[PDB]
Parts: sequence; C-alpha cells; structure tokens
Amino acid sequence: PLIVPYNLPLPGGVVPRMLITILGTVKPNANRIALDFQRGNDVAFHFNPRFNENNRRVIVCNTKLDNNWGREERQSVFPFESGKPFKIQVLVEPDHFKVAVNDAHLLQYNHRVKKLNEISKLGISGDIDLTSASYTMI
Ligand SMILES: O=C(O)[C@H]1O[C@H](O[C@@H]2[C@H](O)[C@@H](O)[C@H](O)O[C@@H]2C(=O)O)[C@H](O)[C@@H](O)[C@H]1O
Repeated sequence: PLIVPYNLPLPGGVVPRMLITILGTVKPNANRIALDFQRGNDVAFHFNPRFNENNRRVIVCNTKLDNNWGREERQSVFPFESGKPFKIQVLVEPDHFKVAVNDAHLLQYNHRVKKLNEISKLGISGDIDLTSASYTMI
C-alpha cells in the first residue's frame, strides 16, 4: 500500500490524452475521499466523494483559486461502497476532466484552470487504503 495522504507528481502538468489511474479500497464506515489536482496552491479539480452528507452520498467537484473555493458541481450517481475496492480513472480531455469509476463513466468537469501544464500534483486523501497511483499517455 501507499501512505495516505499521498502526493503523485504530474511532471509538466496534465495534457489531453493523459490518463491518471487510482486504485484503492474504501475503508469501512468511510466519510470522504478527495483527489485534488493542484496548480501550486490552487486546486484545479477537487473530486470529492462524500458518504454521509445529510445522510446522502454525493460526489462533489470544485476548484480552489487564491485559497477560495468556487461553485460546486454535484453528482448523485455514487459508485463507491464502503469496504470495496475501486478504480478511479481521470482522463484529461481538451475541455474537461472525464472520470470513470470501475470502468463506468461517472462525470465530466470542465476546465476552470486553463494552464493544464501547471497542474503538476495530485493529492489523494481520505478514507481509503491506497494501492497505486499512476498515469499513462493514451
Ligand atoms: O466549510 C464548508 O462549507 C465546507 O468545507 C469542506 O468543503 C470544502 C469546500 O468548502 C467546498 O467548497 C469544496 O467543494 O470541498 C472542500 C472539501 O474539503 O471537501 C467540507 O467538506 C464541507 O462539508 C463544508 O463544511
């Protein structure tokens, strides 16, 4: 396993056709998971499954600029389950990040941060056992 929180460097940032794959297992009684694609201190893409927000499960996505969070985008399709292994694939496309979980499309998030080649770290945190984090150009 990998130690959480985990930092995955993204050398030279991201670019369309870059596929980032995160493998892990959600802990029992999980509350949250976060994948934070960072441009320095800014968070270009916060992908944030929440397991118990007012007794609902929801995926929250957002961006943080100059330490301020923006307007969330929410997705109630929720493919994670406490205790179960998952695969998150984030495919950078020209206008959005495209996310699939366990080989099923989940959501897209349009690029708010434009300097893709400066989004040079992925932070992985929350209630998981992290098995691997890697990327490949497809
Ligand atoms: O303080 C809040 O209102 C929230 O703080 C966390 O959420 C932050 C951020 O405020 C939010 O815009 C973003 O989408 O997700 C962030 C995060 O850390 O996940 C709490 O998670 C949230 O429940 C609110 O309390």
